Amino acid sequence: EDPHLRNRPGKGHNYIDGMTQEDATCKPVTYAGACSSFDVLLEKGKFPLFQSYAHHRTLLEAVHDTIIAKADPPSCDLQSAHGNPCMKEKLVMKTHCPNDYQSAHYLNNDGKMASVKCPPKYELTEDCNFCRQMASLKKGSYPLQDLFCQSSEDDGSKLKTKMKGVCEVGVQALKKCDGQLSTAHEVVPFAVFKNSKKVYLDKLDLKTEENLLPDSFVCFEHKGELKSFDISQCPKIGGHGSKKCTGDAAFCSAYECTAQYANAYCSHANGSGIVQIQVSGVWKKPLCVGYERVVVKRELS
Amino acid sequence: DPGCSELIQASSRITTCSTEGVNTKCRLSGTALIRAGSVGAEACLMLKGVKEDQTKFLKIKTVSSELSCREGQSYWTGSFSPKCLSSRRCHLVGECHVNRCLSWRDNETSAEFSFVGESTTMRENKCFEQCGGWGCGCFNVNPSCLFVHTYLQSVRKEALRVFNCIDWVHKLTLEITDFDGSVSTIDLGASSSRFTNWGSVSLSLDAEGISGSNSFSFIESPGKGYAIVDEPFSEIPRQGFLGEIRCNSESSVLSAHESCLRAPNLISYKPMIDQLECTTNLIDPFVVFERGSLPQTRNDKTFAASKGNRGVQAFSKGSVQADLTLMFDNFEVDFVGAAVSCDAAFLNLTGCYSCNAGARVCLSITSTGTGSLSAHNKDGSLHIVLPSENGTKDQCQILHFTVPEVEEEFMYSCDGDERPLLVKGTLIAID
Amino acid sequence: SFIESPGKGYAIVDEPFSEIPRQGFLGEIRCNSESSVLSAHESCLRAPNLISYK
Repeated sequence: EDPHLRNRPGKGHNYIDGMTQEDATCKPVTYAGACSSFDVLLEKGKFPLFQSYAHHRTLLEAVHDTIIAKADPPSCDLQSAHGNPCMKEKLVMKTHCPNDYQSAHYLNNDGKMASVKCPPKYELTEDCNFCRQMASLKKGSYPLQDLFCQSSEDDGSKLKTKMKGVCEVGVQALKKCDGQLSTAHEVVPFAVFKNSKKVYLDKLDLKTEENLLPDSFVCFEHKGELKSFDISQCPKIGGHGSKKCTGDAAFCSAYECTAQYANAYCSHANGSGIVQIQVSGVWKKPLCVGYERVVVKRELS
Repeated sequence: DPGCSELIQASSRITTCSTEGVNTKCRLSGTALIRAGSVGAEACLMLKGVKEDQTKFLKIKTVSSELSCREGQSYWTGSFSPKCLSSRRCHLVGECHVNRCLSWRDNETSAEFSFVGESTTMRENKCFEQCGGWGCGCFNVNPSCLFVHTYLQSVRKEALRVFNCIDWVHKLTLEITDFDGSVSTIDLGASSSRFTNWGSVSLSLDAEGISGSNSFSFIESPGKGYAIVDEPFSEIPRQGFLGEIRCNSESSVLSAHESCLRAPNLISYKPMIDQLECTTNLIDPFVVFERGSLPQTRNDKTFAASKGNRGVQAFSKGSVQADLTLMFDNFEVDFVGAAVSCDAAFLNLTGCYSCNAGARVCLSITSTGTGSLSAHNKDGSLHIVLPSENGTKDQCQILHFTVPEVEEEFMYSCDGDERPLLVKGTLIAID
Repeated sequence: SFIESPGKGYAIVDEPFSEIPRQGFLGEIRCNSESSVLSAHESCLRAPNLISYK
């Protein structure tokens, strides 16, 4: 009934170029191995949205699934000369880096995927800006957003950020304000579409619909609660396959149940489906919807 | 076919334009007020670009004048039927006593019904003493027990929601048509606003209002018509009154959930040794639903139902006396310079002058491609913009006049070159 | 009752004052400061059953 928080649908890869030293445990992501770029995603009281949307892809999994484009360079150096292009769009990002973690990624305003890192031997600070000296350096990427991604190919180039009372959020210049600017940090959700930019929205409406997708069921392995089991090995309805699986009416109504000839008692996952957002009063298919803290320059004079 | 009513010109101080790619990109950022049309009119806004041959309207078609309701306190109700059980146990056997039966609690579960199951319905437990001895059905002369487990269950497959109205909000269903061709149907009430693609429109000054709605009760039927009851809103579910069993949702009435609120001690019990007769006196809401169903003539108005938005509407005699405020939140409007030709021809003219509606004019637009027509009179007060397609189409709209003998010459153009055209017709005098 | 505006003109209202926030009265949503109104602080007072839901 209750879906797990570690069963990653699809490929289940959480690594990036330049910091892929953790590929022994983060490729794939299962119960074996402590993935540094996934342990903080399940912290109680930190990322409630990621815990509410269990069976859903993340930013890195969307990058590996050819969903979210990559930046150039995707891994900018912090202690490098000739400036740093991955700082102008990240300085207005109010984040918080704990300890141990050396690299950190973020969703830029250009719809791509950028990341920063400290050269050895350095680590991140409290403001996630420069580098400092310290124990161990977790060769990975600390997530700085609470976003969820999925597979979609809905075009949305005719929709941009149209917030009320906002002159310039992040680095994208919205409306022309001849007065002063109120440089302050606040909370505001956002949604990135296909072939567009990071569109910011003040309000959002989430819709969840249940279907017969393979990424909407959880299985408990046994001999023939308990532990998890790979659902891709379960046979389909009207056919056969690798191993055998069984479950209740929700699982038997979609696949084939062998009862006593199975090896994993499957069930229905209570936390999946296709998530759609309502922008401009029209229901569309978003890609990655998050909820971070940015610096919004509102009006004043 | 309906058309415009109050053609106004947009302010150029709050409307800028620019040339980007052999075109004309114009922005809209401001607030303008326009007079709301009557039943079947439009609130058109004329927009002029950087040139003089660029005229685009913003048709805001008005359906009709309606008065929506304002719900506040509502509840669900329906019909039910008691389902009592019989279970007689002799004295001094298990849990059967005199004081334990005369002072039995409803929340407690006896030993003769704990194996049935604690369902999520409105159930209870009762006990009544009976006779003893061999002449009744036992072996001891002491009074036996009779545990009764009564649970409610709805026998009908329909539900009704009883609500009321506190203020007849004047609702105006507007059909907003964008500049590109997108048509959206919304509504405005009292002073609320509705966000759109170009901006947000809201109702301005109002005057049409009906007071005295707290002394009535309305019943909603999912799939059927509405109803009205000539009594104030019920606030206490007392016995012998319409509204003694209330719930919170439709499934709470169709399935008889335990979260419903009912009157205490409402189930009758008539124990006769072994015969058990459990009856109720619930008022059937279908009787009032079929006796007082909308429409109903009350006072000097006409209370009826609705078609689009599910709600109680009221039809009153009179025209539309209100204003509409259109606010722009930086909306880019593009336009492509057409170069097609068209030959318009006069058809007929029938309407009214110095009236709220207007005169309905019709023109025989005949072109060879998909474009747009732009016509105007002499002094520059009237403007005619109608969609032009490939072929001969009859496009009709509504125009305003202040003379019964209309003899104004129009200059229609579909690309920039105007052509002479004269119209005529006899109008009637009405307010 | 009078109405005071920060740095603007004044006004007058020919209506008695009410100590309880009720619907249909000039003061159904009251606070204690300008920052509690421009930002809608949780310490403000309002009338129950005011926001309609559909």
